[PDB]
Amino acid sequence: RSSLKEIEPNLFADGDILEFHGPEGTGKTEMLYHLTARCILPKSEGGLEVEVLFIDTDYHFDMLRLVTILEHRLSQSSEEIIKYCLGRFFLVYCSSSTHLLLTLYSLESMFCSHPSLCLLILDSLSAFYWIDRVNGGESVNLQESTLRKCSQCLEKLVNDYRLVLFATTQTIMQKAIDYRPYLCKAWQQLVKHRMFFSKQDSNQFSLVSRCLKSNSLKKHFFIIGESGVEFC
Amino acid sequence: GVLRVGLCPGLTEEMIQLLRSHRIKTVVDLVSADLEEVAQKCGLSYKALVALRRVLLAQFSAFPVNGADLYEELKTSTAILSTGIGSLDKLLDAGLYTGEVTEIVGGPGSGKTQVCLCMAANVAHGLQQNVLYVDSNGGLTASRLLQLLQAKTQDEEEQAEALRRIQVVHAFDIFQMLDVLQELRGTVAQQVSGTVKVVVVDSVTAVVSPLLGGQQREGLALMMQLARELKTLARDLGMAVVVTNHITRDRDSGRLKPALGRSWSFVPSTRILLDTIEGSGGRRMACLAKSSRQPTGFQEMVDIGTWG
Amino acid sequence: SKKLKRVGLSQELCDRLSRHQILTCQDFLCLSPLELMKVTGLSYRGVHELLCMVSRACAPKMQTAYGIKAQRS
Amino acid sequence: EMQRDLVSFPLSPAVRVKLVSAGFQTAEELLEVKPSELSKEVGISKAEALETLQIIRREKKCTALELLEQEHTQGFIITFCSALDDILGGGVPLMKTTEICGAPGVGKTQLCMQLAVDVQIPECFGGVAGEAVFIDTEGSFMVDRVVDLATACIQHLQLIAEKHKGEEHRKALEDFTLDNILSHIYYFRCRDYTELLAQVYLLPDFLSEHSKVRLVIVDGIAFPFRHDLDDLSLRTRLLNGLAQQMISLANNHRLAVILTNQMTTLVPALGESWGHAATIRLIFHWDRKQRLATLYKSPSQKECTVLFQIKPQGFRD
DNA sequence: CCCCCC
Ligand SMILES: Nc1ncnc2c1ncn2[C@@H]1O[C@H](COP(=O)(O)OP(=O)(O)NP(=O)(O)O)[C@@H](O)[C@H]1O
Ligand SMILES: Nc1ncnc2c1ncn2[C@@H]1O[C@H](COP(=O)(O)OP(=O)(O)NP(=O)(O)O)[C@@H](O)[C@H]1O
Ligand SMILES: Nc1ncnc2c1ncn2[C@@H]1O[C@H](COP(=O)(O)OP(=O)(O)NP(=O)(O)O)[C@@H](O)[C@H]1O
Repeated sequence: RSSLKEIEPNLFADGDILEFHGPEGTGKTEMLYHLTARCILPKSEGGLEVEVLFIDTDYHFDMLRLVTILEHRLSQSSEEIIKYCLGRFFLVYCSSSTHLLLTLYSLESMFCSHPSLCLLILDSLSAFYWIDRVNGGESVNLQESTLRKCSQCLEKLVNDYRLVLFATTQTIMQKAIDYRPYLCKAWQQLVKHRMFFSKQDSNQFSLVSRCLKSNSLKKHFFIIGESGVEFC
Repeated sequence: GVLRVGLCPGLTEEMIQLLRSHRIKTVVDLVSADLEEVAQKCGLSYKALVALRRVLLAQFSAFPVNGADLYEELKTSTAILSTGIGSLDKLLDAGLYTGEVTEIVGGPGSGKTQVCLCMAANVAHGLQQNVLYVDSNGGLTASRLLQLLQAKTQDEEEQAEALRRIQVVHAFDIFQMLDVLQELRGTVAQQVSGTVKVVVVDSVTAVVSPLLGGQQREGLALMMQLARELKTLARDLGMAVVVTNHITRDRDSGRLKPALGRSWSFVPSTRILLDTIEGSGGRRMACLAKSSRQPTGFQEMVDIGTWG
Repeated sequence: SKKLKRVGLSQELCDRLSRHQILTCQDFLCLSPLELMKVTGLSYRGVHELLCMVSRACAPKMQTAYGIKAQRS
Repeated sequence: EMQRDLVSFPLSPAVRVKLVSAGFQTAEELLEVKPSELSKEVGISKAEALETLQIIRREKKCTALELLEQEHTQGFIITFCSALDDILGGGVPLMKTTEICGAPGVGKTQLCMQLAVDVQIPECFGGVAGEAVFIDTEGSFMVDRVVDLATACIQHLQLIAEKHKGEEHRKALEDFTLDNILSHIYYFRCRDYTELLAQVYLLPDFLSEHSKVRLVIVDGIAFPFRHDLDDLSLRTRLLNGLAQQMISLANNHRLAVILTNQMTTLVPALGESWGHAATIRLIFHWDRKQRLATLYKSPSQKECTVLFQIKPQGFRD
């Protein structure tokens, strides 16, 4: 299927799992919108015309925002064309990590059905961390067991259908590169690139893409406007 | 969840007993485990287990709604519920949005309670829609709502009707608030009569703050469960949730930020930070501290004296 | 202050509290009921009963103002 | 059909962990579970099984119109100062938490005694005809002063009653005597902040026993925490918890919760976050040796500074 | 081991 370089040229100078990590209002969901637009806009406009699945474990997917971004990306925007472009987009709502696991196991049966769905946004994987870590008790194995099962199902899905998994992890800890890992080690091993977000005081945003297999850091600067994400 | 009679059609008690005896207690264990080996070591039919798994994923998992269908359904089911404040509407691009968690961050006497009261008065009277006010710090005074409605209109029957639209529920710790929100979710499920369209929770931070602190992370979990309830109310039940949050200064940068920490900072879809003028009491600067469809940091002036 | 051994606490619960360095009324009341839920087990309904139990041993006794009037005379 | 997560219910953390390890993520899957079955499957004790079943099966919706009618019937505690009554909406409100902030020696305790006197004022005289609960932490509750205030209030009620020419007023004042007023003030002396927390925990039971109490006063919430408590995070947690307890008590038992607070260097003490605690905030401050009361925060009246004074008759304008 | 906290 499609390559990672064409998904967004600036981040990727080169079946991957990528993580977006950063505080609120740093553009993680907006970068996800930009990738969604680059994947669902038609070939005529300049998009890949491939279906994108978005998992709201956090319930912040603004449909109006995605439609605004699309309408601005098109040279000429119309209701019918926007509906066609959104027909490629799919949304799943997950209320709990158990609900996320069941949704993933059912999503296998739609990934088998849809060959063109190449990208899988999961916003945000950490949304059920705290809950998972209290009802599992003090035993680290129990508390992250369900999220470990979600991580294993995610790697199975991204390996079988060659999906590009763009996960968003909310930075919730300070670590006494602002990144303290907190998810299960069964998820960390899957991540290929970690992209850390920040905002400069507020239109300018800094992204740091660290490749784990090479531990290589690349710096990007981008802005968000009514168009979407524009890389400087 | 666990396997019980009536959970899904086609199961029987001896099936549940055999699954329990074969280290399969829950739906996740039923569907994650290999069907062939449990079928061969259990005596259950392979086709029966396949059908059981299929119906379990059909019931307990969330079907992926198409983007176009969702877009056309929220083009009508959503609503830009006007705050009743012109300048705050212009800051929020005509006001609230149904289906989002809106957080009115501010300090003491910052106007978050007053903004929520004007919101409830305008929704109950202007749009004739019911409001739920989950009072947690005692801020809601029905006299102030009556004053707002009198400012809006001078018809006594209209004011009385609008006051009857606003339903006041008091919840002062996290468990009362969660019970209230879950009762509202059940009420809306039964209703789907004038349903509740705005859920004002003033304030989340008042009931969440006692949970935080110390060597316990169940405070973070209760905060996140409250967030899940608010977001299910907002998105799944399609009603505008307006929580109010306190404001705190980070002890590393000296910058104002929403309370309840980083974990809660991701919770509201929209966030309005209200603060006082450094150089009148009524006038307050309103910033879009967080948003999903509008640039962050836009400043507007809201004068509480203009309504009331 | 007053140690929980003589408040009326059960021996197993006294041991559980002592394992977390909880010995006096100050050590007990200063924690949120959710922290007490974590350390002692029990429910929020079940820990408010215990908080009332410890408070009754180390809370002020009610004194009507007429009582102060009688005492001062 | 809605599903209520066990993390939301006030179940025991160990019991919740064991219930979700057994696989109970939502409480709906336990309503039809027998307690014996629950204990045999999960592994919790019989008492814990009964308690968790009770909790899961346990879980007022008064409209704002009914709330307004309650506010009208549940009269405000008249402050005897016309200015504060006007800017407090008729006096100290029931079902609300007022915070009298101010520097030492400005008249917070005098206001507390005045309100403790004015709660026992009969309903036909504009009062609420209830008892008062005083929680003095600073050791400044002077019984002679509250006796003098009660005498002055009794004289004022006599004057207005004999201006009205009503037998009902005389009958209602018959039981409004000095001995009844001083026997209707339940005074607690919380030596330190743990005593205060314990008394606040015992207040719901005390008021369920004493159902006619309408006012609870905390004469000094800054004193027990600014002293003998060197942890700021612990102070914040305790203050947030106690504020929630006070507002819950006021609304559940139809009370007015007064909270007196000291000034720090200008700004009310106990941190800026504590300003979110009380519903109303009145700073009492000095200007050219004259007393001004400022309504810093109030969800019903605009910020405004009014004139008041302390006289032998009590708390006057 | 981070969590929150002016
Ligand atoms: N049309 C727009 N023009 C300019 N800026 C915008 C626009 N829409 C959104 N933004 C800003 O761009 C950023 C995008 O926010 P967002 O991508 O949701 O952050 P986030 O990392 O997802 N935080 P969270 O939702 O909690 O995960 C925010 O700072 C918005 O204020
Ligand atoms: N009727 C009114 N007319 C004008 N201004 C008013 C009126 N009622 C309240 N205000 C203003 O509102 C301020 C308090 O706002 P309020 O919204 O109650 O504070 P809050 O921060 O939202 N609640 P809290 O959580 O305790 O901080 C007062 O100081 C007044 O300036
Ligand atoms: N009988 C009286 N006649 C006239 N003035 C009085 C009388 N009693 C007290 N005052 C005045 O009223 C004020 C008393 O204030 P007070 O109520 O004690 O404040 P306070 O809250 O107790 N200070 P603090 O204890 O530090 O919080 C002082 O200005 C006294 O001079």
